Formats: sequence, structure tokens, C-alpha cells
Amino acid sequence: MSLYGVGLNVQVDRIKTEFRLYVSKQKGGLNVRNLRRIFEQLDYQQNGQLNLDDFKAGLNKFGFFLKNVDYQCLLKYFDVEQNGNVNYLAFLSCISQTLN
Amino acid sequence: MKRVKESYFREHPHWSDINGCSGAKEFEGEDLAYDARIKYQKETQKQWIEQQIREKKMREEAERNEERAYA
Amino acid sequence: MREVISIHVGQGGIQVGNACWELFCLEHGIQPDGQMPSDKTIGGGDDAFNTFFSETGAGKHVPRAVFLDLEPTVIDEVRTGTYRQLFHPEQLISGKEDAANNFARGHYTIGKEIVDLCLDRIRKLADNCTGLQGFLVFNSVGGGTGSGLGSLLLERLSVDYGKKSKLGFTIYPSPQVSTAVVEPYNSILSTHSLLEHTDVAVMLDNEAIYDICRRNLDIERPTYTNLNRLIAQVISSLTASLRFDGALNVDITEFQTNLVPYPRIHFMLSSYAPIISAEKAYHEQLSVAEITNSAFEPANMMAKCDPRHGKYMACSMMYRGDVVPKDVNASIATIKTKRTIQFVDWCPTGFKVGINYQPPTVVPGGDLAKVMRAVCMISNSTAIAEVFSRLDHKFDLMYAKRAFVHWYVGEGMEEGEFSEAREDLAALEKDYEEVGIET
Amino acid sequence: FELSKGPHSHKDFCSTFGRVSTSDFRKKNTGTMGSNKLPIIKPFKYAD
Amino acid sequence: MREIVHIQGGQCGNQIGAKFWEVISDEHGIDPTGTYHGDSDLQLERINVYYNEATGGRYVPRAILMDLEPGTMDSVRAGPFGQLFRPDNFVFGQTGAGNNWAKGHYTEGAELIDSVLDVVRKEAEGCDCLQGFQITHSLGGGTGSGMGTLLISKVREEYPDRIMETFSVVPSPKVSDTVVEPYNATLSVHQLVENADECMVIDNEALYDICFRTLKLTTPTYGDLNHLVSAAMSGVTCCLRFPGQLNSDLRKLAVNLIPFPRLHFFMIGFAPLTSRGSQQYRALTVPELTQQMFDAKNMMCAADPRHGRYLTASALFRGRMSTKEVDEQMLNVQNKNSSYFVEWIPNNIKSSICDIPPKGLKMAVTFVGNSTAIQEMFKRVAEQFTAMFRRKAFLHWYTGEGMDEMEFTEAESNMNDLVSEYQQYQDATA
Amino acid sequence: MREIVHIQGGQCGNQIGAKFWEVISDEHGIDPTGTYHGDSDLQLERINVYYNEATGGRYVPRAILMDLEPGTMDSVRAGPFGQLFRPDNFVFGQTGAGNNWAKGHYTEGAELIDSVLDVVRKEAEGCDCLQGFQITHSLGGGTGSGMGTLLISKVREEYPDRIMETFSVVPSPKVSDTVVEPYNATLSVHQLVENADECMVIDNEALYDICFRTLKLTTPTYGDLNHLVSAAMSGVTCCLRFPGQLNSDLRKLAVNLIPFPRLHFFMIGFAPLTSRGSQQYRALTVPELTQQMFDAKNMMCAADPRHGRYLTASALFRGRMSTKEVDEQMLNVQNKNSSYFVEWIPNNIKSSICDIPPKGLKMAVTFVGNSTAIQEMFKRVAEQFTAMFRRKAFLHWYTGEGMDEMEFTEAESNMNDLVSEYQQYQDATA
Ligand SMILES: Nc1nc2c(ncn2[C@@H]2O[C@H](COP(=O)(O)OP(=O)(O)OP(=O)(O)O)[C@@H](O)[C@H]2O)c(=O)[nH]1
Ligand SMILES: Nc1nc2c(ncn2[C@@H]2O[C@H](COP(=O)(O)OP(=O)(O)O)[C@@H](O)[C@H]2O)c(=O)[nH]1
Ligand SMILES: Nc1nc2c(ncn2[C@@H]2O[C@H](COP(=O)(O)OP(=O)(O)O)[C@@H](O)[C@H]2O)c(=O)[nH]1
Ligand SMILES: [Mg+2]
Repeated sequence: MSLYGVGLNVQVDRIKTEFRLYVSKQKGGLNVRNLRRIFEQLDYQQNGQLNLDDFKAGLNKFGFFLKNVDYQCLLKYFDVEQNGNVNYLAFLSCISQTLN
Repeated sequence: MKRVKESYFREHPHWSDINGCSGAKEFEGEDLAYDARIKYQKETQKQWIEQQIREKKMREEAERNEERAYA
Repeated sequence: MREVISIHVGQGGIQVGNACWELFCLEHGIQPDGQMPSDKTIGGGDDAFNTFFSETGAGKHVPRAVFLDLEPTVIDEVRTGTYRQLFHPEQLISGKEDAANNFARGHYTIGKEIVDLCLDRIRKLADNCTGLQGFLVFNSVGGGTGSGLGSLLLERLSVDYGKKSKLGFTIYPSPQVSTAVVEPYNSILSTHSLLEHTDVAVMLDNEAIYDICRRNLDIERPTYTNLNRLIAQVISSLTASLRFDGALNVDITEFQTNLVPYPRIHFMLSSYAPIISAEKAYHEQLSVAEITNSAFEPANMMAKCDPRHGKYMACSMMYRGDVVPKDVNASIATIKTKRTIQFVDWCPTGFKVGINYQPPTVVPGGDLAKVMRAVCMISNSTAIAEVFSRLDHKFDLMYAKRAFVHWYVGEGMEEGEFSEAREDLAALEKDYEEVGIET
Repeated sequence: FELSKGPHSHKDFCSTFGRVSTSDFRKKNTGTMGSNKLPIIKPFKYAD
Repeated sequence: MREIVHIQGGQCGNQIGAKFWEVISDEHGIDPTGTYHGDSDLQLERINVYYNEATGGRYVPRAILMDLEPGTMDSVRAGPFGQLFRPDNFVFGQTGAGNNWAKGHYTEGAELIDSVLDVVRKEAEGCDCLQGFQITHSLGGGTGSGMGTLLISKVREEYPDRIMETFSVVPSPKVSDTVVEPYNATLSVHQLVENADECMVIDNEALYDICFRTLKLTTPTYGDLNHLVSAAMSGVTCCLRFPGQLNSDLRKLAVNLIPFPRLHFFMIGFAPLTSRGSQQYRALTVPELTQQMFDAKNMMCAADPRHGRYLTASALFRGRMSTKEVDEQMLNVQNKNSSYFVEWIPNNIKSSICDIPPKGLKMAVTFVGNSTAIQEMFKRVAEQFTAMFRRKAFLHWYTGEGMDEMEFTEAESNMNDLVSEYQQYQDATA
Repeated sequence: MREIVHIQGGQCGNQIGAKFWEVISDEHGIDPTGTYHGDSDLQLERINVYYNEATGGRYVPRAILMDLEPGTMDSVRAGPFGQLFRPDNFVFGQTGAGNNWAKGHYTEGAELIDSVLDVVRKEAEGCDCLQGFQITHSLGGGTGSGMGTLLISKVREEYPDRIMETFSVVPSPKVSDTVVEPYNATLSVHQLVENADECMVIDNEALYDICFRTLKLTTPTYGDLNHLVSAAMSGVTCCLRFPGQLNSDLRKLAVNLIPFPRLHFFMIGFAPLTSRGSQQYRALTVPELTQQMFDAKNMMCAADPRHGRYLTASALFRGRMSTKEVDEQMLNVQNKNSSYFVEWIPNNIKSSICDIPPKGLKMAVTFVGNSTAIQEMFKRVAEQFTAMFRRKAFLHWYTGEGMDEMEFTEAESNMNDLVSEYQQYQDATA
């Protein structure tokens, strides 16, 4: 919301926290590599990209469900090539810390 | 009209199936496939939705594409 | 075979429906899309989901939630929110025009055109149910939209379900922290409506819940999102006995037959404890002894009414966690000893006690610190007269100059409606003082 | 039977294409929002 | 849903249109070409409230531009965002106004009113569920007042329940923009009071006063003054468009702001405002926000707000904010300034929350309240009106197009009457 | 099957002809040579409707051209698409009428019936199952109304079971072309009421009113006016020639629009039409079709359709669309405007849907309606006639070629009575 200024950062600032916080709460078999491993299934051509339907689909299997608006900010920031495609590799490269 | 099936699902048992029927100790009214049958029924229909929801989408798409084509 | 139906009318409830139901699903772990990944459960078998959900035939699990609102903005957000996959499409009903904070509009303008479906929607849901335990009505008294429809909803319920018990949670205006400029009017009428049509009720004044946040959770800038979770937690405790195994369960039915001296004076207040964030949970013992006493502290009460100005008529407390039966009895024993809490002359025992094993679940990213102790408080005391007094004290003042009266006039309501509102409100308070006088 | 409509209604006389002296005017309080007066008070029952 | 249409009249009425749709266009992210390049769906969740749909996705203003003289209308077309309006919505006469109410209300405007009523009727019936109108017309002009007010009068007759929003520009004596302004002013109010529901009086003095002591800028044009007001309009309409804590439309605003049926003249302002050289040190918090909102000097009406007693007022915050820091602030102000608020209506300030702050900022506020300080405007206009009439000077013109004397006497008494009642509440005590 | 044959009369009759065939030829895909080049099977499915097959592949129109002066049949065959009219059927005398209703209907026309009557009978003998006749004739033209009416008077004499249709161009009041326009106006009308099954009134004043305000084209021409009308006639019978949802033959039009025997005049129009500057910014949805259909300025007649009440009306939807909105939208129009529709004819709008749209667009609709307003046209024509007759002005030209002024008096009584009778039901109630 209000994603004209630092919004692009701020709006994605929350979404990571929910994904970061959500996975920890259940504290179960959730392997941050499951999403990385799942993504190749939808890659098909192994170009490292997926259209919005897949990425929303990819999130559905793991157990992380979000608002419509929150996804919309997702595409804008991570659409590096302005093709409207999210680089899941980029996404998976994120939401992963450097360790204590 | 006719009546071919004792139950809409289970066909009449093979004549060798009733080895007894001497007494009212077997009834086949206990199912033994009820719980299993219900669970399997779920998925069989669900695909039906899975097939249909897509179809309605494409039908809309053909409707949407033409509009721009007119556009 | 036990199920419940919850009615949420008005914006205040609407933001409560999302909050109240989100806790429940996680409680079972019901997946947001409605298709629970399935598990063997840890308490009371796998049937626990029956109370708050019904088998879908294939896939999801639809909550028994029916939403009515006259404005689209708040409602439809659920239609596109994270829980788009939870509620059935045609049970989140929203209208076209906004009440504009007028009760007559809420009670005499757009009733029939939209009230009709609510009965139509509710009836269809009920037919599936078999051993319905009861209904829960949630609405905001000061909310212009809810008061009319709800009262419109409540009045119609009395004839629709009759002996079917009805239980409700309202939100009266705050004594000094106010929102609107005409809230007292529709409030007075709204309470006027519900005096004669609800077996058991509860007050959840906004300010009181506001204060506890700064003292206990140690947060300085809370928003309505923070408030709801607390409301959600209390509700879960109240309904816990229905599904989760317990030594002495307490069904909902044992509220309209145990917590009311008379069918008339049934306005009872609830409390909560313990409420400690893990920031300070490192020090408090969180034992049964201390938690039980905190249930009677004056500051923690869910409404800004001081119990020390009145007596205790009936109080219902049901426990949840790993408490031992012996400790609880000691908890009551000490309380009766205290002179600071004095009970009425004709009530020998004023406590129905409930116990539960399962620890309350934690909402993701919430402010609550999950503990092994919890007490749900429900008390109906003589002190509740004053809350009406202040509302009456306001209502009389404005009427002297007949302010803001025409706009209610032009909605079809007559002017004399107020006279019975003051008298019906007036006819009550004298009742509370009388029963409180010892024989 | 009546189907009494409330705020908006739908029946009209000059709805869509209706329209085909300086002496006249509004005298004192013909306007709707003026007239700082209220109707008479009736007892009402509420008994039902 | 519950959408509204806009009609504007007069150069001041027209001019605001060029800016008014400019800011509204950008808020949802509409470009000069009008194609949708919006980033987030939050810009389209309620787009129909102010736009229709046509082929190619081009979105057209729900505009109705009407005037007596084309020259001012010609200019609005050639500027930026001058291509959104469609020709069919436009109307223009041939004789002009001449700042004479008579030619604007009885003889000239009579002939052209048929088109506007036809064009206005075309838009309303098409819309899903019409919610109300917003009229932006100037009281200081002949065509403005004459055609303008008469437009307000006629509309109410056919529509029973439609709500009305009226933004006017009362002339202040210091900036004598038209010698015939005093006469016109009294005539406009007389017609207005009987049909107008909500009117927000904005003094041009404040716009000039605002431009110097609030923004601290050197050389503003009427665009800036047009810029300042445009923010206020969008300030009130936003809540009806975007998600929020407590949704509140225009009508919801009315019920809490008009204590009696015809004490319905409000006072509006904007904040936070700061200059280029003074907008770096202050701290941007609502507690600082509220401070500038109540301060009299910033209020956009020349009527000093501290000379009267507030009756009703509403607060419409913009952007995110917790309930506490807004509500507690509001409670704080009510108690700490007891003497300035009436005693027979408690908790008499309304607040609401909107979840989309203006683009380029972090927090802002728009205020509308019914204060007795507005009595200063009518009397001073009242005194001026009687002065010119005791000599009949300039009275001949109005009599030159079918008018007659007793109309003026009637209008004067009512306005003298309207001021009479608005003060009897000031000294009233419980 | 059930085809029709056309008879056009007078210069105005011939020129108006020069277009619809051209447009009619366009829809079927008939090239000027007569060689078929359509794209689908549909265009040839019902070619019998307006053409008969001739060896060689080129198609013969069932056209019969009549005019007292050879020029009209000269130019009609010289320009584009003029060679499709086949030379045998051309009929022309040697004299010309000179706008003398007497000359073209007793003096010369009476002498010529032989050949033209012979040819028409044969062509009607050609069709398999006859449907009716269409006619184009000029009431203000002496020959048209003169020769035209006699045949129409003659035609009904032998085809008792065939519906008769007549498009009429009565002179408007504002701009006149002939001074004898009043006289010939009544005489043709008097004979028109007694013989014609359906006569359509089109006012040239409206067309130019239609062109300037809607088409916004700088320089129209009679070709353009012809263009508009030529489309309409194709509008009435379009659904008959193509497969569709609710076939509505011209006769069915007679069923649902004639309340009583003597009220057999309607008013029609064609839409939608877009501008050189608005064609891309309007809307293309069902509401637009209904919004303009009842709009006052679109009806081809000088009579405003609001001065009276519609006794009955019909809308013939052309092209594909959701029938939901076709029926519902009419229910939208009927309810909000009850006062303008008589209250003893419930559900007084006819609707039809055709599956073949006009070449180049998606939606289309043509409108035909019998409204009480038409009384305005006859009165002014009636009023004018009394003005000139009291002074016997220009009486001699008609008295000296076989006539008596008693017939003129007789004509007025019938024309006046129809005007009086036509308005009797407006004040009638149930
Ligand atoms: N507990 C709680 N109460 C709320 C919340 N939001 C609003 N309210 C209450 O709602 C009252 C005003 O009504 P609104 O919330 O604006 O909306 P409403 O109750 O549906 O009434 P309408 O305006 O007619 O729609 C306020 O007095 C608040 O007490 C909330 O988030 N939590
Ligand atoms: N603030 C402001 N006032 C304006 C503007 N344009 C016109 N006005 C006001 O309009 C008044 C003159 O009215 P006039 O132009 O004759 O109105 P018209 O006759 O309807 O065009 C002046 O007193 C101005 O205050 C503008 O752009 N900004
Ligand atoms: N709109 C239009 N009107 C026409 C046209 N041709 C003739 N008219 C009308 O016909 C009238 C003249 O008729 P006239 O030529 O004398 O008929 P004639 O006796 O057959 O020659 C004029 O008043 C016109 O209004 C045409 O092409 N378009
Ligand atoms: Mg509301």
C-alpha cells in the first residue's frame, strides 16, 4: 500500500517477515529448500522464470497464502527484466539469511 | 421399468456367493465398503470440477479475446 | 453432533469475524484454502472440527460464518483477502447503501429488502445441523448499521427459533474515548431492543480493553488489529468445553440456566487472565494461585466498571491448561475469604467452574505469549447499573434541546420512540439496586 | 402485499426525457432542509 | 458503487475542474492519455466511483462543464489533462453573464438550462446507484451565481433523496473582486439555504493567507490556490473509495455535523503544510498533525474560528495510523479547551481512518466542522448588503429582466433571520 | 419466399431509391455487374426477397420507376449502381407535373395508369407468395403525391390481402421548398389515410437537425439525407431476410403497432450514429442502444415525442447481444416514464432480435413507434391550409382542370377529424 516512494521496499519488507515468521511458527518439516526444489518443477525450460499463475501456485503448495495486494507488489520489485516475470531464483536467494 | 440392481452400486452377488442364506445371520447390509466408497467418491468428482473450472476460464477467454479484436 | 452458528453484523463484528475465525482454524490447523492437510489431532478425537465446520463432500471445510453488512468496502475485502478460499461465496452478504450512523435507517429503511436473506441464509445452514447447541450474535452497539439490522435480526430471531437459546456479545461506547457524535442515541435504542430478547449478554467496552495493553503487553501504539485477538482468545476459551476433552466440561447451555438471577437483568461482564507477554513471562510464576486472584483484580476487568462499587451475583469461570483440580478449589477458598469481594445475601455459592487441558494456540506473529495457564471470566454483578447510568446521563442531556432529531424523524420512526427508551432504560436501573439490597 | 419501498423507490413521472415566470419564488421556508420545527408527539405502543 | 457525478460552473467553478481532476487523476494513477498504467490493484478497487468504461480501456471523466461565456472554457481544454472530458458533456452560451444575477437566473440561463438538465439526466440514470453530487460554483460571478444556484434549486425538486456537496467561494470585503458582489452574495444564500444540504465556505483570503504564512512561497498563481482546495475535495471523497478501518461516505459525514436542520455551513482546512525552508526540522507525527489542524490562522475561512463556539466537527485522517494515537489525541483536545465547545453535546468530534495516504508523503489531515465562527461572514455581508440598498444604487439592473423589488426585501429578512438563529445557540446553556 | 416488390414515385422517390438498393446491394454482396461475391452462405440464402434470378448470373431488382418527367429516370441510371435497374420496367410520359396535385393525379397520371399498372401486376404475378408493397413518394411534390396516391389507391383495389407500406416525406414548417406545399399536403394525406396500411412520416427539417447535431459533419448533402433514410427501410425488414431468434415480418409489425384502424401513421429512426470526433470515446453496450433510441433528437420527425404519449412502440434489435438486457432494458424505460405512456396498454413495447449485423459494427437497432405527438405535424399542416383557403389563393390552378372546391372542403373535414380523433384517447382514462 502507498507503494510510490519507499513502498516497493516497505511493502516487500512485511511480506518477507510473514514468510520468515510463518515458517518458524509451525517449526516442522519446513525446509527452505523445498521451495527451491519445487520451483524447478514449474520451470519447464529451466530459464529460471515463471508466470504469475505458477508463482502463486508455487506458494500454494508450501502453505503460505497472502492477500491479492501483497502479491501485486511482489511482481513489481522482482520483475527485473520488465517482462512481468518473477525470478524465483532471486526470490529464493532472498528470504534466506547469512547465519548467526 | 425394470429392476436389475439390488443396490444402485453393488450388483447381485454370484449364486455361489450365498453358500449359506440358511439363516438370517448374513445380510450384506453391513456394507464393508461404505467408508472406503465415500472417500474415493471425493476425488472422482473433484477432477470433474478441475476439468470444468478450466473450461469456463477458456470460454471466457475466447469471449475476452474477441472484445479486444473488435477493439 | 454438536455445532454452533455465529452471527456477525456490522463493521465492528466484520473485523472480528476474521480475527475470531483465524484462531479457530489454526486451533485445528484447518488449512487456509479449506482443505486441511489432515492430522490425527491431539484432543477429543478427530471430530472436533465438526463444531466449527462441516464436511465439504470434496476438498475444503466451510465455516458456519454468515456476514451481513450494508457497506461493500469492509466486507468485500474478505472476498479478496488472504482467506478468499475459506468462506462460501454466497454467505458473505453485503448491501449497497451505508446507514450513515442513523438507527431509523438501520431499523426502518432497508430492512425487508435485505433482512429477508439473512433468515433465508441462516435457515439453510441450520437444516444441515442436527443437535444445534445455540447461536452467537456479535455486533457493535454504537455501530449505526448493526444496531438496526441486528435488533431487526434479534427481534426476528425470537419468533424464528423461539426456545432456541441466543447468546450475544456487544460493544458499548467508551465513557470518554468516543468515536461518533451521535453514538448514544442508537446505543440507547439498541440496548432498548436487546433487553427483552437475549438470554445472556456481555459488555466489551472499548476503553477497558485499551488500557490493559499498556500495563501488561507493553505496547505504546496499538491498533484495532491488536484488540481483536484478545476478543478472539476469550471466545475460544468459552467454547473450548464443547469439543476438547475435559474432566468437567461446560456446555453452552449451562449459561442461560446458571448465570441469571432473573430473565430480565442478564447483562454480565467477562474478564481474562493471565495476560502476560513473554517479555515479562521470564519472571512471573504463571501459577494457578496467582492467576486465579488476578481474575478478580479491578484494573484487568474487560469493562471500565469497578467491582468494588457492587456485589457479585453470579460468575462463571472455566479453566484451560494443565491445572490440577486440588489447586482450583484452593483458588475459590481464598477468594471467598477476602472481604474486598462481598457477595449477595441470597447467593450461597456464586461459582460454576470449568477446566480444560489443551493449551491455547498462538496466532502467527501475535503479541500473546503462549502459557500453560488460562482463566475465562464471566460475571453478572450489581455494579453493571452505572454503565447504563452514564449512557442515560448523556441521553437526557441532548434530548432537552431535541438535537439531531429530524434526521431520525425523516426515516419513518416516530418521535415518541425516545420516551419508552428512557423509561425502558429507566425502568431497569431501579431493578438492579433493589435486588442488591439485603433482605 | 404492499411492497412499500423506502429510501430510493423506482417509480417516477418525469424520469428520463421529461422536460419539454419571474413572479413565482420561494416565500419563507418552502425549502426542505429549513423549517427548524418537529412533528407532533404521538404515544406509540411498542407492545406488539 | 454509490458513485457520484460532478458539475461545475463559472470561471472559478471551471478552473477548479482543471486542477480537481488533475489530482484525482494521479491519485488512482491516470496519465494524460488516460490509459491505465496503475501499479497496485489498490488504485482500481473502486475506480468506477469517478470513471466509466468504454472501448480500449480509456476511462472518461464523469464531467459536466457549463458556462455562459466560452473563453474561460476554452482555456481549460488546452492545458494538461485537458483531453479527458468528452465534448457531449460540454455546453456553452453566446451572450455571456456580465456578473448580473438577473441574466444568470431568469432570462439567459433559462434558455440553456434544458441542455444541462438533459445531459445531467443522461449520466445519472446510467450509473449503477447514484450517491450524490458535488457542485463547485462561484458566488462572486453573474453566470456563476445565476446559472449556478438555479442549477442547485432545480435538481433537488426531481430527486428526493440524493445528497449534495457544495463548495463555494464567498467574497471577502478586503479583496473586492466585484462591486456587485454584495448584492449577489445575499441572493445566492437565500436560494441556497432552502435546498443546499452541505456547503463549505472557503474565503479567498485564506487561500492568499495560506499561501504566505503556511506554505511560505513567493509567487503563486490561481493554480496553487486551485491546488490547495483540490486537496480538500479529494480529502473527503477518499474514504468512500479505498479500504479503511471505519469506512465513512459523505452522508455518514452529514449525520454527525449538522446539529439542526438548517445550521449546515461547515469549515474546512488542510494539514500538514510546511515551506521549502522550514520542512526539515519538525517531526512528522499526528500529535504535531493535530496541532496545525485546530490552529485558527490555517483555517480557510476569513471568519476567525476563535470568536465562536464549535458545535460539530469531523476529522478525516489519511494514511496508516493506530487507533490510539489519534483517538487519545482527540480526547485530549476536547478536555483541554472546554470553554471553546458547547456543553449540551458531549464527545462532539468525529474521527475516521483511511488506509491510503497521499502520494509523496507520510501523513495528512482534512478537517470539516460546524463552528459558530461562520456567523462573522454573513453579518458582514449582511451589513454590506443593506448599505448599498438604502440608496437603490445598482438596483435597477436586477429589475431590468423581470425581477421585482419585494424579492430583495424577502431575501434580506431571511439572511437577517438566519444569522439571528445561528447565534441564539451560542449563549444557550444547559 | 414471401418476397416484395417496390414502387417508387416522383423525383424525390427516385433519388431516395438510388441509395437503398446501393446499400441493399451492399449487404447481400451484389456487385454492380450483378456477379455475386459474398463471403458466406447467408447473403444468398434469401436473395429472392429483393431480386429475381436472370440467366447470366446478374440479379434483377423488382423495381418499378415512375415519374412524369424523364429527367429523374435519366440521372438515376447514369451514376454509380445505376445499371442494375433493368430497362424494361422504366415508365415515363412526356409532360411533368409542376407540383400540381391536380396535374399528376387526374390530368396526366390518370392517362398513364395503363402501362405502369400492367407492369406491376406482372411482377406481382412473378413472386411465389406475395408479401406486400413498399412505396417512396413525395407529398410536397405534385407528381409524386399525384401519381403515387392513385396507384396506391388503385393497388389496394385488387390486392385485398396484401399489407401496404408507404414512406412519406411531408414538408416541415421551418424551411419550405414549394409555395403550393400546403395544398398538396392535405389532398395526398386525405387519400393516404383511406388506403395505406402503414405510412411513415419523415421530416426533412429533422434530418438536417439530425445531421448537424449528431453526425457533426461539415457539409452534408441530399445523398447523406438519402443515406439515413435508405438505412431505415432496410431496418424494418432486415430480420425477415436473414435467420434469427424472433423472426418479425413486416406484417407482424402491423399487428403490434396499430391500435385502431384509422391511426396508421408511425415515426421511425436509425441509430446508433457516431461523430468524426466522438466515434472512439462513446460506449458500446446495450444501455447506449436504448438511451439514444428514445432520445428526442433522433426521431426523424419534427414532432417532439414528449408533447404526447406513446400509444405503442416497437424496437427491432439487430445483431447479436444478450437478450437479458434487451427485454430488461425496455422494462427499464417503461417503468420510469409511465406518465408518458398511456396506462391502459401494459407492456406496450415490441422487441425483436436479428442475428446478422450491419457491415462493420457489432450492435445495431432500428426503431419504429406510433406516438401521440404526431398530432403536431398535421395541425400545422392543417393550420396552414385554412390560412390560404379562406382567400381562395391559388385556387384557380386546381379549379380549371376538373376539380371543385367542395372536394377541398371535404378533405379538410376528414383531416381535421383525424386530428381530433387521434387526440381523443390522450384525455381518455381507464
Ligand atoms: N472491538 C472493536 N470495535 C470496533 C472496531 N472498529 C470499530 N469498532 C466499533 O464500531 C463502532 C462504530 O461502528 P463502525 O465500526 O464504524 O461500523 P459499524 O459498527 O458496522 O456501524 P456502521 O457505521 O453503521 O457500519 C465504534 O464505536 C467502535 O466501538 C474494532 O476494530 N474492534
Ligand atoms: N481562488 C480562485 N478564485 C477564482 C478563480 N477563478 C475565479 N475565481 C473567483 O471568481 C470571482 C469572479 O467571478 P467570475 O470569474 O465572473 O465568475 P463567472 O462569471 O462564473 O466566470 C472572483 O472573485 C474570484 O475569487 C480561481 O482560479 N481561483
Ligand atoms: N431530404 C430530402 N428531401 C427531398 C429530396 N428530394 C426531394 N425532397 C423533398 O421533396 C420536395 C420537392 O418535391 P418535388 O421534387 O417537387 O416532387 P416531384 O413532383 O416528384 O418533382 C422538397 O420540399 C424536398 O423536401 C432528397 O433527396 N432528400
Ligand atoms: Mg458504517
